[PDB]
Amino acid sequence: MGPGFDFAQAIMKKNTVIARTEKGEFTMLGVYDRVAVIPTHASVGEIIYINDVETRVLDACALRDLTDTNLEITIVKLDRNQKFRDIRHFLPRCEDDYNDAVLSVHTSKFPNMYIPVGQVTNYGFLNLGGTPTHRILMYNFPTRAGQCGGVVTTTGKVIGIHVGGNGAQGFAAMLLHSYFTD
Ligand SMILES: NS(=O)(=O)c1ccc2ncsc2c1
Repeated sequence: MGPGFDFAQAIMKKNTVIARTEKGEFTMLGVYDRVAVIPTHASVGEIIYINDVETRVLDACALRDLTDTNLEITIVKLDRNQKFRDIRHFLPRCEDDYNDAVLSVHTSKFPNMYIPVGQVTNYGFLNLGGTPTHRILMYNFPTRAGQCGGVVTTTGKVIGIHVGGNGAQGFAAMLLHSYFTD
């Protein structure tokens, strides 16, 4: 309906797939080549399903910062026969706050779902299901089950992936350009 949903849609239509692990279905964001991200609580193994295709996991890394604290991002390299459109130029380089964010989800249940979550705060520390976690973004939408992996964008930037909620707020792990240098 506006430039926010326009950018969100462009990212969803080319750079997402439906990942399925032993812990169910997830919005998975493809970043470049065969490299994608998913919440660490997805518990990626040796094998994953991508758009309902048995796919070997060539590598999987659950990111932590240099304080040895969880970031709740798992970077996955997929044994896929096709490369993602490279979107690393849409990743912010620094931790920051944002206005007018959209949280975008695509599953079998929730296809083509776009939520205007509004103002985003650099929240920082969060105790996420008992795990100390850093670089958390917070927004004031009562998000729900099946929205995890959801992509958070602003007009111009892909800023994080949805990793949880407390019924009043939602929380995203930051995506930083430095995570995907090669
Ligand atoms: N993205 S936008 O805000 O410029 C916009 C608004 C209304 C509209 N109606 C049809 S196409 C279209 C685009």
